[PDB]
This record gives sequence, C-alpha cells and structure tokens, in this order.
Amino acid sequence: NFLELAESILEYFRPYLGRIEIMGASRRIERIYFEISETNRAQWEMPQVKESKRQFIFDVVNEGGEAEKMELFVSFCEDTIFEMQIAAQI
Amino acid sequence: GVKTLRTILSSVTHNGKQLVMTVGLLAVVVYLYTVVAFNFFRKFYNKSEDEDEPDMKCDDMMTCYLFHMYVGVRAGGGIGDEIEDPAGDEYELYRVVFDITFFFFVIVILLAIIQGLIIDAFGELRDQQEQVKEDMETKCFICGIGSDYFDTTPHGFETHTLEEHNLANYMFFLMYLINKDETEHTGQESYVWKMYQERCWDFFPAGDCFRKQYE
Amino acid sequence: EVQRVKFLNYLSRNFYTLRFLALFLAFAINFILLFYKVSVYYFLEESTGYMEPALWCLSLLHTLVAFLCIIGYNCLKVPLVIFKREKELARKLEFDGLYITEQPGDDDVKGQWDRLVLNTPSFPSNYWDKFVKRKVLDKHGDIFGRERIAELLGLTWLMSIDVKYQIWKFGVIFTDNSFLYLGWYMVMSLLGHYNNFFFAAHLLDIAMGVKTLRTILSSVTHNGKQLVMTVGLLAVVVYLYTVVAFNFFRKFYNKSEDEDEPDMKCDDMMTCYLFHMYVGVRAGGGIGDEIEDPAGDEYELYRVVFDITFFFFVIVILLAIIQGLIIDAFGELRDQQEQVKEDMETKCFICGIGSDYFDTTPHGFETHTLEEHNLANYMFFLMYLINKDETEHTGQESYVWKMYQERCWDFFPAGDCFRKQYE
Ligand SMILES: [Zn+2]
Ligand SMILES: [Zn+2]
Repeated sequence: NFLELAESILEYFRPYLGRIEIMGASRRIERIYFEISETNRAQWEMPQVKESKRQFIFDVVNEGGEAEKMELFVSFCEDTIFEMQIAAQI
Repeated sequence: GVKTLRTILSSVTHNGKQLVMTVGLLAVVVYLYTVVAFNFFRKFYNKSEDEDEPDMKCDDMMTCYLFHMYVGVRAGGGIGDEIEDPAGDEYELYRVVFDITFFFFVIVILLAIIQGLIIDAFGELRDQQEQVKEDMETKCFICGIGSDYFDTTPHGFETHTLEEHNLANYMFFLMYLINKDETEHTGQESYVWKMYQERCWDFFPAGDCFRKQYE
Repeated sequence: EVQRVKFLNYLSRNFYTLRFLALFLAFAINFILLFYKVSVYYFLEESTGYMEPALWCLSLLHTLVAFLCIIGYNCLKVPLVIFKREKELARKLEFDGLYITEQPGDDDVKGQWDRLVLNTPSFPSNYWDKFVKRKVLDKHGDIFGRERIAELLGLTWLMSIDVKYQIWKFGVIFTDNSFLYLGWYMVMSLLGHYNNFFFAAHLLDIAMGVKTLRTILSSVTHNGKQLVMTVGLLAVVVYLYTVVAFNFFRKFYNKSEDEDEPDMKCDDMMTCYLFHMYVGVRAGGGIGDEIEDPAGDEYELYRVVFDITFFFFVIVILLAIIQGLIIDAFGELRDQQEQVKEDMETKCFICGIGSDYFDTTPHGFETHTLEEHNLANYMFFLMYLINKDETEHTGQESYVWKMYQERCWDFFPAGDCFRKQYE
C-alpha cells in the first residue's frame, strides 16, 4: 500500500535495474539487487553477443546438465565483458 | 552460412569416427568378392564391344577391384546389371547367389548403415536445437528446478527467468563489480567478489529459489 | 624348457598388439595381393623383386602369428573360461544340485558334456574353494545315499595328468566362440600354404576390430528370426508372381538377341523363378525394366498392374522392411551403447536411486560413485577378504564373508545410502 503509493515513479528505473538470486555463504537465498550501466547495456544488444548467447546457450545446453553450468557461464561473461572492452574501442 | 548449413557439415562427422568402418566394411566386401571372382568367375566380366574382340575384363587384381569399386560400389542396378550373363553355365547357381551376396549384403546392409550413420546424426544435433529452446523454457537455465514449479503463477516462469534469474544479469554484475572500488563493495558482494577470486562459483543456486524457499 | 614357458608368458603379455599388427599384416598382404595374373599361372610384381618372395615367408609369417596366437589363447582366456564354467557348475550344485535333481538330457544342452566331468577327481581344477564336492555330499547327500552321491562323485608328467576331464575340457574349448574364430583363422592360414588367395579371408578378422564392426555384425544377427519372414515373404511373393507369369505371361520374358531367334525366357519353372530371383529380387529398375513390352496386347492392363504390385509389394515393402529391420536395430544396440554411460552417469550403478539426488552437492554424484560406492572397490574388498584369515576378520566382514558363502548378496544396497539415510 505504501509501495503502491511510492510506485508513482519507479518505472524509469527498471532499465537501470539488475536483479538476481544468490545463494550466499549462509544458507539462504538472498534476492539482492544491483545497478546495470546503460552504456554497457547498449553494447550488449546487437553484435556477437545475442548471437553468441544463442551460441553459448548451445554451448551449454549441449552439455548443460553438468554442474559446470555455473562454471562454463563464467567465461562467457568475462568474455563478453572483454567484448565490451573491445566494443568501447569503436 | 548459416547454422542451417553448418548443421550439415556437423552431421557429416560429429559421429564420423563411426564412419571409419564403413568404407572399410565395404572394402571388405569388395576384397572378398573379387578374388573369388578372379578365380571362379573371370569369364563373366567382359565389357567388350559385344562382338568377340579382346577386352578389359578383370585383367589385373587392382582393376577388377576398381571395377567393382567403380561400379559395384555404386551398383544401384548392381554388378548383375553389367556382368556378362546368363551364364547359363558352370557355377551359375553360385554366381547368382554371388550376385545375391553382392546384393543383400551390399545393396542394403552396407549402404543403408552408411546412410543412417548420418541421418540420425543430422537429427541429433538438430533435436538439440529445439532441446535448447526446450530446456530454456523447461528446466531453469539458472536454478534448474524446472519451469513447472514457476508456471504455478501464470506466465510466471519468464518472470523467474527474464525478470528474476535473467541469466544475462549475471554478467552485467561482474562489470558492476569491477567498476566499483573495493571500498564501496557491499559485504554481500564482496565475498561473492571473493568467490570470483576463488572461482568455486557455488553461490549460484543449488536450485532452491527465494520465493520457493519460503512463502 | 622353462624359457619356452616364460616366453609364452611374454606371448600372452603382448597378446593384443600382436593381434592388431597381425591384422595389419594380413591387411597389407591383401593390399599387395592385388597383383597376380595368369599368362597359365604367373604373378605380376611391379617394381621390387622381393615382394612375392617375402610373401613366400609372409604367408607363413602371418601364419606363424596365427599359430602363435592360438597357443597364447590357451594361456589366456582358456583357464579363465574354464574357471568360469567351473564356478558355474559348482555354484549350481551348491544351490540347485541339478545332477542330483534337475538333470539335463540333450535338452538343457550344456550339461550333456558336463555330466561326465563331475566324475573326475580334478573337476574343481581352479575354483580356489576346490572342496565343494564334499559340501555337495554335505547337503544333497542326506536326501540320498551319503555315499551314493559319492558314487556320483568321491616323463612323470605324461602318466599323471588325470583323464576324463580332459575331453570335456577340449570340448569346452570347442564351446568358445573365440576359439572357433582363431581356429577358422588358422586353418585358413595353413590354406595360405595351399593358396595365398584363399588366404585373404583373414581380413574378416577386422569384424572384431574393433567394437564398431562387432556393432555391425551384432546389428545384423541379434534378430534374424526377423529375417526369416522377409526372405520367406520374398520367396513367397516371387512364387506368387512367377507362377502366373508362367501362366498368363510367358510371352514377355524374352531376352533374345532382339531379332527373332529362339531364347531363354521362362523355359522352366525354376528358371523363371531364378530369373526374377536374379533380377526381380534385385530389380531396382524393376521387372518391367527387362520384360518385353508394350505389349500393347492381351491382358496388358493386368501385366501392368502386375508390374505395379511388384513395385509396391516388393520394391517398396520388402526391401525396406529389411532395411529398417537392420537400421532400427543398429540404433538400438548403439543406443544401448550410449545408454551405458548415461545410466552410469544417472542412476547409480550400485545404489541406484539416480544421480539426481547426489548431484545436490556439486560435482557430487561422481563422489557418490568413485569416492563412495565406486564399484571396483567391491572387488578389491573381496580379494581383501580372501587373503585375510578368518581370525582376523572383522565381524562385519565376517558376516559379509558368510554372505559370500551363501551368495544372496543382499547386503548390496536396496538403494538407501548412508548420508541419504541420515543427515
Ligand atoms: Zn534459475
Ligand atoms: Zn550406489
């Protein structure tokens, strides 16, 4: 009720929003939030990313049920970040 | 260009180590027949200009092999299409069966496996393609569990994915970590940052979910 | 002579690679066998003069290995399979007593040779509990005569040996698939002394090289009972058509040198069936490819529909059935091939349950296997049992040892697991 009262201007902010579950080091699953840079978000949208994600998901679901889901995921992220490190150059 | 054709090359040889046998199994067949053919049946191999003039039947072991390796390996209409017969003569009962051993064993038993070695194989990685889309839309790519439990709220598992787990958020999270100085790290992120330092990556859900865990 | 004994032990010591390189020998023989030509008899060597003469030895060389390998098999699986049969029959008497009771005739076939073997002293040649016979009198003997069951049962080197066991043993040697295999192989090898071209068939050995080809043969043969219907149906159909063909349609079967000269159409019932059996059973392009038509005449619509029936019921149905009959099977047993790794990596090979529950800890179910259940550990535990004296057996291993004695093997998990059972 108070939220809905305060819900008046939050919509602007959802783009900016980043939210995820985490199973933290205390045996609970926090629902933390975090901000996402927009300039970064823009770079994400078009190149070998969304397609790379189509690829990556294929790179995983091809062997995804193994608990490297967590782990294979790692590099893709670090890689696309590097991709944005490259995307920034142009 | 694009995946649709890349599938095809992938078909050829994701499971091509099976294929090793096939041309070898066929060589077997052909080394087999031909030598007996070079023994008991040379006299049927003519491809002379019909009338009795000297010709290139058999003539060499290599050649009679390559002949079947050209013709018989294609066959289609089989060697019996171009062997010189009836014949009509000695060991005819055998040559026919020799033609038949050439036929059930080859025309069918050889070639088909050779086909099906690929065809399922085409249907393998292709089946995975929807299976990708299926597993994204069934089991959660992130927490696992399955869509099923989050479909309990209407249209809800996309909220469990695109709005909750999103998957893609994680990546932005890292750069969110990296851009920040360690001073300003929240203590929740920070072990998680440390967990990045340590790379167990165990803080991704076992598959228990927040609202699943409670309510 | 002990150098020869240990040399054979080297022979077994390298049993596989000899087999493999030998097959490469024969393969090479066969590649290079691509050269002889009669002038009558003569051999066309190309360049080097020594290829055929090397073969004067290579045949025998290959043959040597054959001879070699066979003897090695005698040192290899043979005492193993004998041990296997030994355990078999022995445990059978241990619990069933079939010769005391459920005896074979030529029915229950295996046992017909096996009847005689029990009589021999040396029946328990290598079972390492080689006293079982007295347990057998201990159990089944009370139902009957205690000594009536005993009536059933209980160089120098030349005279020793012990007799009746031996013929059964060589018969067990006959039972083996592998030994027929190497024997057919070697007999062919000696055929190479008679003729090097009949000597080529050794390449067939590739069928066991390796699993993939064995996959293939297995694709064929696991269900030939299905083949029966097809070849039968084919024969059926072929009669079916051919007879009417000998009736209503003889006049279309010519394969005369085009012009009106007498020819080998039909002519006999057999001959026509084998005409279709050479052709129509192949066809591809159909019987209509070499039947003499149009025609263009009487009963044309019926021969044409005849051709159509031939083209559906045969060309399409039969062949393909056979083809699927094979392919579905290749995918079957192949799917069983992946299914091994799948089940090993899903349901626990031991406790069952499924990986799923142990995947709850990360990378966990491999730990539920190799680091918990493993599997080889059971057996290492068994040797561990066997080596220990009964005094020093821990009570757990001791009842378990008894369970070995009794062979229910129930103490292998229902599928409950320790940490699964608790926490
Ligand atoms: Zn998830
Ligand atoms: Zn287990």
